[PDB]
Amino acid sequence: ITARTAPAGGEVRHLKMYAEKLADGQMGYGFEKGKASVPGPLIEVNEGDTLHIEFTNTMDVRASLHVHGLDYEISSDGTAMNKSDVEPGGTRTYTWRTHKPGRRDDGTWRPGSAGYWHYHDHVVGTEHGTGGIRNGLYGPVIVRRKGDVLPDATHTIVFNDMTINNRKPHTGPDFEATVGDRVEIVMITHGEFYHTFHMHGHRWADNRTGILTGPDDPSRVIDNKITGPADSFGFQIIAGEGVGAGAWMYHCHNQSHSDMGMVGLFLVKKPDGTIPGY
Amino acid sequence: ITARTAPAGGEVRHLKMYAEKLADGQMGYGFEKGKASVPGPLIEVNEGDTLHIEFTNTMDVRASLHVHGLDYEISSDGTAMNKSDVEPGGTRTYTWRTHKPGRRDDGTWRPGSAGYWHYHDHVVGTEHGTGGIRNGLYGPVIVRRKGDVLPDATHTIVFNDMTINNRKPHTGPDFEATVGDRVEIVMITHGEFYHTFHMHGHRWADNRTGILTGPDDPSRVIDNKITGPADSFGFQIIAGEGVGAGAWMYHCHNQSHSDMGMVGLFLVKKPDGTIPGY
Amino acid sequence: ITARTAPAGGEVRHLKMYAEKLADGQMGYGFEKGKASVPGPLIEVNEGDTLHIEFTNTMDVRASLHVHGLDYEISSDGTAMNKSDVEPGGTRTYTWRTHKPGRRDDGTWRPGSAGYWHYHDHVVGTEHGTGGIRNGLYGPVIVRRKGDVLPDATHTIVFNDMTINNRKPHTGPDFEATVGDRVEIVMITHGEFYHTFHMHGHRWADNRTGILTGPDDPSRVIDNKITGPADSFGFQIIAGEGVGAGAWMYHCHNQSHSDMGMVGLFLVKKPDGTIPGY
Ligand SMILES: [Cu+2]
Ligand SMILES: [Cu+2]
Ligand SMILES: [Cu+2]
Ligand SMILES: [Cu+2]
Ligand SMILES: [Cu+2]
Ligand SMILES: [Cu+2]
Ligand SMILES: [Cu+2]
Ligand SMILES: [Cu+2]
Ligand SMILES: [Cu+2]
Ligand SMILES: [Cu+2]
Ligand SMILES: [Cu+2]
Ligand SMILES: [Cu+2]
Ligand SMILES: [O-]
Ligand SMILES: [O-]
Ligand SMILES: [O-]
Repeated sequence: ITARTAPAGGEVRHLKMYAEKLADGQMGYGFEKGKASVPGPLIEVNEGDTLHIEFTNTMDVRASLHVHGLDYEISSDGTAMNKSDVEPGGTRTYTWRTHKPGRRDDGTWRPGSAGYWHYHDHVVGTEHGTGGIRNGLYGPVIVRRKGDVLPDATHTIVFNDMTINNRKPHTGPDFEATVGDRVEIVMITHGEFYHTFHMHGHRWADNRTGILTGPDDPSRVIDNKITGPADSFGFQIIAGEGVGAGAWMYHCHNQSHSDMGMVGLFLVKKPDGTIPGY
Repeated sequence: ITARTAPAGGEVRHLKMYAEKLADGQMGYGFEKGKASVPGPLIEVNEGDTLHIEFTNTMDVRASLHVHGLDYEISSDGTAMNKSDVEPGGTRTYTWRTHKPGRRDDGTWRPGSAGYWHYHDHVVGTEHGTGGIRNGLYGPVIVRRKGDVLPDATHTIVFNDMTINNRKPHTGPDFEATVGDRVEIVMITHGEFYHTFHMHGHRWADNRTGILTGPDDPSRVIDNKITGPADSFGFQIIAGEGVGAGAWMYHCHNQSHSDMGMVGLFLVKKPDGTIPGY
Repeated sequence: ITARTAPAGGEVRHLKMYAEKLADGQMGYGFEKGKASVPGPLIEVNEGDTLHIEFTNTMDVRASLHVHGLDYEISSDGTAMNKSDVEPGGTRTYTWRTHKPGRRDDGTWRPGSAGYWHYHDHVVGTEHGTGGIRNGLYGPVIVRRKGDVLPDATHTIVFNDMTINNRKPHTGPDFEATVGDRVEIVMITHGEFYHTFHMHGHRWADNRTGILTGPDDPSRVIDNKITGPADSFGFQIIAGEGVGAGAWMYHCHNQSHSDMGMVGLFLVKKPDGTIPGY
């Protein structure tokens, strides 16, 4: 493999993160005060890293940080129950650990942390973060296993209730690549609805990484993936591979939902920068 | 493997296809004028084939042909956007290509086109084909990989909203096999609801082919599969294997939906043609 | 592998089961009169066993026993249609067989019975057991393959409409383990809704067993699984592995559904019996 690939992990990474009410009513995470996004920033680590997140709640309401998939002690699951949210103005230090796979003493095989995970609020609105997740307190987390191929870029599509990334219907987001780019999608669903994520012209493998190890990988290859609240998958595609450049739609294939605007564009450009048609 | 298996692909195939309003209000595809069906005809090819479809719209409205999974350029994705539908009376030539798997130059592994796919309209009713798909403009596409086991017969069950194959509730379809037949099911969902497809007395592997490579295939074996709009999967079973002949129901296991009528019969006969019970 | 593992099967097992109206209006299955439970008792067998269930309906209404996944002749599919339910006061003898995987004469590979399955009523309320299932006529079935790891304990969570195990919202069930226990979960959905089962602090493999065979298993590793009516999966976890003890929430991650009360606790204790927090 002469493509770039992930290194063995085991570093202790530190991070500042803020919850911030946005002028428009929404709430978002950010790494800097006043640079909050919906989705929140992508956090990426290698199997075996440890992440110390110094989380500061700049909001007038309790708020928390709860993560999927990664190892965390109960002090860091970010629930009101476990005395683990953060009161307004407060600052708490969450710790996410990750681990590689390997045999346990009993001879069984321990799964690693690798995957396409995500984080979100667990206290705003309700004791399950329905308000926070609605207002935009979610973001993607990627844990790489030593060897995973690394992309040219990662984009995060989040189906949150009837929106993509908390955007007005029929407003994307759109994305751009050039034919041949290795594009990584992190696809997260939040809210109370079920969806099917469809991408024109492209397909991935329905497994951990969206990529086939080689000729023996039995994983189904799909281009429509059903998805429900707190589901998260990811994949990599070669932009326009086998199909050329174009304005390739992605959308929820639920007919009412795409009709109601859950649609974006994967704009794959010719090397001259043009998109055929469009 | 003394069963029949798919040959290596690489042919160029031509096809005439028609969209047509049916006397009863629906719309269907067909290979011949006046011989249209809902679901539309099955297109089946081998990885590496190329398919040229001379599509002719015999309807008074714009209509298109959009396919999943297969390689196609943006001129053949059948969206209004990409100037790719077909106006009434018009005739466009869509091209779908397919490719085998193999190593890329970066050493990664490119997935092949093989799968259980489908094609449907993308412009009738809405810019997402909500009307076409509701009326019947959908059909199955099978792409086989060299060596795939070939069935004795394929059948197509489509859960389109609260119907099976656009049939009035509580009216099938029913299918027939003799015990021991290798039956292939192609299972497509369309519309705005989510379903679970259940078959009595039979089970398959939740992977690309519904069939386990052999002793090492980790794929889960299931008899109930959740399924959302534009989801498509397929499998093969041995009719009555281990259970003998009978009127074996298949249905959406959603309790309200099977109540409202999404039920059919897999009628597996003894050699004498009789169904125990029934 | 120095953990306990399932033996090769092939025994002929016998069983008495009862359907029982419960004082509070529900219906339950049991192994003894007056000892019925919702969910019903867990039947567990090895690939190759045969199970003869002497089912006795003690209710004023027709009721049946229909099983997923296992081999059964149409005489024992428990549908009104195939004259296979049981009249009030009646006693039928259902038979479920299971088989191991192996090569067929055509050289294809026949799947084994192994899996996380379930049984439920098929005639109470409607011709599809909608009333039976609503009232609690469902229970889990585990078919083990020779070699499967055996757990320290199994627990069954059933999402039946807006309830867990037919319990009043916000009332568990809760379970307890001690850090390090090998806990098996059998997860079944019933009714008319779709769900996502999430579990704090833990993760399993989305395959047949929830466990990775070793370093080549491509199976996604998840902590949130979408689940529809009559869907059934299972897994094992090491209680608090990598995360220590705590009141570990599990719930439907559907924001409205967990809000409405589909929540339980996985109470993982230290040897003290103490739960940090709680
Ligand atoms: Cu939670
Ligand atoms: Cu949707
Ligand atoms: Cu498409
Ligand atoms: Cu969550
Ligand atoms: Cu589309
Ligand atoms: Cu349904
Ligand atoms: Cu069944
Ligand atoms: Cu489509
Ligand atoms: Cu049934
Ligand atoms: Cu739910
Ligand atoms: Cu969680
Ligand atoms: Cu069932
Ligand atoms: O589509
Ligand atoms: O069933
Ligand atoms: O959560």
